[PDB]
Order: sequence, then structure tokens, then C-alpha cells
Amino acid sequence: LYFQSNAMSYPGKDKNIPGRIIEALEDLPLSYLVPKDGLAALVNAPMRVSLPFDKTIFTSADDGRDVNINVSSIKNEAEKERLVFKRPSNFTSSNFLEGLSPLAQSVLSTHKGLNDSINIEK
Amino acid sequence: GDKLSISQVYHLAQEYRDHAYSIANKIGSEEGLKQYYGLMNMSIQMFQLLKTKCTLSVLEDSKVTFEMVELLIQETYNFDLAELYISSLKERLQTHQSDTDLVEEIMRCEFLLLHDLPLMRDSKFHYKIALRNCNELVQYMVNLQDELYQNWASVFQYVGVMLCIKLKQHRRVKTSFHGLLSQCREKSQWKWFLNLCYVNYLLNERFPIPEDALQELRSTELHTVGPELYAWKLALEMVIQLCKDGNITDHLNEFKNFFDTNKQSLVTNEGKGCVIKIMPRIALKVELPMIFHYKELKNILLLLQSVSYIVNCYDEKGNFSRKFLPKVYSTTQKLIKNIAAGGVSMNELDSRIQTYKSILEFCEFYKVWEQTLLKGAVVLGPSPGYVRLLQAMKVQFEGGGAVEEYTRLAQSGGTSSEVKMISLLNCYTVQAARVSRCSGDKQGELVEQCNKVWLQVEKLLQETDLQFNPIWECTVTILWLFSHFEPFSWNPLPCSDKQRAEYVSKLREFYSSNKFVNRFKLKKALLLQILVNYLGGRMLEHDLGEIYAISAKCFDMCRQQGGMRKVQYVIGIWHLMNCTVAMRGKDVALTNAKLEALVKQITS
Repeated sequence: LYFQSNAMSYPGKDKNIPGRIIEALEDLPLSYLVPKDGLAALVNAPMRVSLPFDKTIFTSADDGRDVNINVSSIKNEAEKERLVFKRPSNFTSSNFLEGLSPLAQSVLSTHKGLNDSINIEK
Repeated sequence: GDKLSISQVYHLAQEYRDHAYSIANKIGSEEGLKQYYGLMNMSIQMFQLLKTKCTLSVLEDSKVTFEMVELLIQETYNFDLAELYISSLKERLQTHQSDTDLVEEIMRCEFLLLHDLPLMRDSKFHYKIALRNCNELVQYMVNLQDELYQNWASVFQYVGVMLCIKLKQHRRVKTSFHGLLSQCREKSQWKWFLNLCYVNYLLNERFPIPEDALQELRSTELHTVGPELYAWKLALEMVIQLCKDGNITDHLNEFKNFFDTNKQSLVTNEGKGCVIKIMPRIALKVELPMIFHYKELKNILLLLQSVSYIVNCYDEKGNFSRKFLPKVYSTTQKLIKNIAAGGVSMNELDSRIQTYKSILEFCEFYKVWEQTLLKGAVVLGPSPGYVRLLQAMKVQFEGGGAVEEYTRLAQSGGTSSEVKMISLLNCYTVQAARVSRCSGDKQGELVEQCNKVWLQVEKLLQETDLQFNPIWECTVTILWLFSHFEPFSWNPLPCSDKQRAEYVSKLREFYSSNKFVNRFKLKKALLLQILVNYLGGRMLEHDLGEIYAISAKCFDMCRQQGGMRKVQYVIGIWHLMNCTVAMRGKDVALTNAKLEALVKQITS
């Protein structure tokens, strides 16, 4: 087919330069297509839906019940009961007993051996 | 032996827990982490003490078990243990259910079993069990004519939907949402909440949003739904405009008015979340701290606004992004630094920080993206495929073609369809450019690839909302016409006369709406605006005066961004012809000069 452009001469026509628009786009990403992935999810998370259960218990002053309080490395089913706490991805900051009641402090100290807590990653 | 009263043990379990929450934002070392979990350990053990060493009533057993299991779920990986406690509790409650009001407790057992535990597990195997049992539960409850069980059945229908989403059963999700929504009371907080979940899910997947869901979203009433959920409505309406590249001015003004009148509501309500009272004794608490907290919300809105202006790039809108993405970044840094208790798990704060970090990653990513648009060069990874996309574009910029880079990115399973499609379109452009300039020998291997890549573009486009995005729809039309018509290609691909008229007709719509002097309206994406006017000017305009004015404008427009020299050169050839035909001597001289200048730059 005939077009005036390719017929007539002009600067660069003999050089290695794109003379038609599609060839000009070979080394030009369509960057005006700005990706938006993750933005909707950002609105959607973090999200929690829960069922609040507000019911007071152990209110009867006459209640006489009391409590006796003095109480592996291989793949096992017993490790279902052994507590494994979650290693967090981050530190929330860049003495934690302060503020605890004396009784809470006392029970905590008496049972310090049981505090060999295991913290693990997913 | 050492003894404490039953209430003293119970309150100690609470004290240890609540004190851990009080310092949850102060863990800066291993020592602090040991102390935090040391407290949680004691709290759990004290709870276990009650269950094993005391005779608890059903209500006492319920309360203790729930508080304890709440910690197992949020603080530990002991999900099987948690499940055993709830399952045990459930069976005990059922034994007394006849002569004791225990429905609330039983339904909470089911919620923990079917919603909380599976979500924390995040295991496909357990999701299938949960979904199976959840559907069984719903089927059983809808058969009860009682209003309480009918409402509870609605809650667990919603749980089922959430389980379908996690299992990526997208057809089931849509079916379940529709069935769920259709049974809800119209113009209720509950229905409008579920519809927001629906719209957000669709946007996350970039699925087309049905009209009824759209109208349901717009009809959402602030005073019925509350300021927290309405902020979510407004946010989603912003994302919708962003995804379709629509105008956000109206939607910005709505947020403005909302803040003026409901700022105080969000600030005074901060932390307490959103409580949806479905029924008396059926209350759902909803937490969305990024949207429900005033500072966090504005931060998100500023991000969305800035992202929407990226494509504008060089003008005043672009300058906004370059100015305020840094603000979003710095604000986010402070939100991380000044994160507070409470009284929520350290792990809740941990997840919020992780989201904050993703926002930082978005700021950096879009900074680089806007610079790439501006300069025509590449110098994060908040979403899948973003890093290697920028790397692929870098190769293409360097004349490396980047077919293999784009192809591999379009084939990876973790990447969004949007990224896949950008990769396929760039890949098509490269291959089509090669069909044009390559000899007849390699023409065989290049045209099939064009046809192959193109069908892939059509397939993905047809199952995303991008098919309703004018920038995207126009890009498709432009690229098809460029590859099927001279003088836009030397070797145009074969096509029927019906196909030509089809795409030419699409062009006419975009060009008549975006000609250098209605959802065919294109944002001022520089490269796009030039190509549409170039294509329209070449194919649709007959008048010499009009053709000259358009070619002149196209020619000059190219200067606004880097990387546009070869495009400008081709445009320059066209403009030179129009000058030559019009016999405009001065304009021929200047245009030839500009072409000479472009040749010297390009051939460096």
C-alpha cells in the first residue's frame, strides 16, 4: 500500500529508528497502566469479627469453693497439650511485673520453674 | 496444701492476662517477649486449674473455657487443644440445654469451632472440615421456625462464606453471598454489613461487581449502619473509582463532609470497635482499625488519592503524589512508633504493624512507578509480582524485549491478574513490534505468539473488572488496531472485515470523547492520550486543518515525559506530512529540524 510518509525522505529514515508506531513501543512499557493490587485488601485487613461474651461469674459471696494451686524434643501427640507461643514478626516497641498485685507477684515467683516458655515461628 | 478461693484464682487468671495486654505494645526484646508470654502462660494455667481442680457449673465452665481458649487461639499454636476444650464444653452444654438457657453458649462454641479456630489455623484441610460442618449446621437451623435460630443461621451462613473465600471457591462465594444477602432484612445494619464484605471481596479479586450490590452499597445509610461501617462504605467507593480510573472528586467531598460531622464519633469510639446487634442476645463485634480509627483512615484515604494521581505524573495531580506519598510514609512510621494498648494481644498489634509496613512498601513502590512514568527508566514488593514487573520493564526499556521475563511473570500462580495482564500486553507489544520489523523468515514464529498472547489477554480481561476500565479497554483497542492496520505496522496481522469495523467503532467512541478538543473519558495518561489522538487523527479525521492541529498537539505533548523520543519521532513523521501537504514552509523547517534533533538523541 502507498503512504506519503514512507515515500518521501526525512531525517533518520536511513538510520535504525522506528518509522511506524508499533515499533516505537518495543522498548516502551505501557507504564500508564498503574497496578492497584493489594489496595482493596488493605481496606479489608486486618479485620476481626468476634462474639463478645459478657457474663459475670463467681459473684456469690457465700461461695466456699477453693483451689489447690501447687501445680520433649521428638514428634509426639503429647505436644498437643504443651503450649507453644507465637513468635511475632515485629517488636511492638523500638519491668513487666510492675503493676501486678502482691498476690499475683507471689504466685508468679513460686511457680517460676514452670516458666520455661517455648516461643516458635510458623 | 497451698490454697486460694475459686474467685481469687479466676481473678488472678484475669490479672495476668490483662497485665500482658497492658504491656503488649512495649515488647522490644526477647526478655520482654518472655515476660509477656510468661504472663499468658500463668493466665492459661490458672484457667486450666479451675477446669481440672474445681466443680464448675455450666455457665462458669462456659465463661472460663471461652476466656482460656481465647488465649490459646490468640497467643499459641495449640489449636487442637483449644478444639478439644470447646468440643468438650459443647457436649456438656447439650446435656443441660433442656432445663437451662444455654443457646448463647452453644452458638459461641460453634463460632469458635467453625470461624475462629479454622481462620487462625489457616489450613486448607481444616477449612474443608469447617465448611462441611458449617453447612450442616445452617441446614439444621433454618429448619427451626424460631427467630433466634433463624438469625443465628444467618451468622453461620456468613461464616460459611468466609470459609469459601479462604478455600478460593469463588463461584461458591458469589452464590453463598447472594443466597445469604437475599434472606437478610432489607435496609438493616446486618445486610449492609454483609454487602460491604461482598463488595470488598469482589474488589480484592477484581471481579466485576453486580449492579444490585453496587446499588446496595450506595444505599447504605450512615445512621443505620454507624460511622465505622459507613467509613468502610466510603473507602470501598474510593477503591471502586480507583479500579475503574474514575473521578474521585465527588467521593473525596463525601469523605470530607463525613469527617466534619463524624470525626468525633470515630475518635471517642476508638478501640471499642463496631457492635452489630443482630438480635437481642446476638451481637457481633467488628474490628477494622485501619478504617475505624480516624488517623488511620485519613492515612489510607491519602494513599488512595495519591495512587489515583500517579498516572497523571507530570502535572499538578502528579505533583500531589510526589508530595503526599512521603506524608503517608512518615504518618505510617509514627503510627507504628506510637502504637498503643489495649487490651489486645501483642499478636494483634503485630499484625497491625505488618500492615503498616506494607503501606510503607506501597509508598516506595508508587514512588518508583511515578518516576518511571516521568523519566522513562527504572532505577518494595508490597504485592506479588511487583518487583519482577519493575525488573521486566527495566529489560524492555533497555531494548532487551523482556519476553521471557513478562512470560514467566504472566505464568506464575501467585500474581494478580492485573499484573499478569500488564505483562501480557507489554509482551504483545514487543512481539507485534517484532512482527513489523523482522523479515519474513521469523514472521512465522512471531505471529502465532501474537495470536497466542492475545487470546490470553482476552480471557483474563473478560473475568476481571478491567473490562469496564476505559484506560484498559482503550489500550486493547489501540494495540489491536496498531497491529492490524497500516501504516501503524509494516506487517499487519490478518483480520476479518467484521473485526476491523468492531475495533474501529470502539476507537470512534474513545477518540470522540478524548480528542484534543461519559465513562469513555480517559484520565490524562500522557502516552495513552497521544496514541488515541494519533490513531484517531490518522483513521477518523479527513479535514486538513483538524489533522494538522491534532498532529501538532501530539508532537508537542511527547515532551512532558521521558522515554517518549521514538514515539515523538514517529509522530513527527506524520506531522511533517501534514505540513508538506498543507505547504506550510515554516512548519516544515521546524519539523525537519526537530526530527534531526531526535535522530541525534536516539542514535547516541
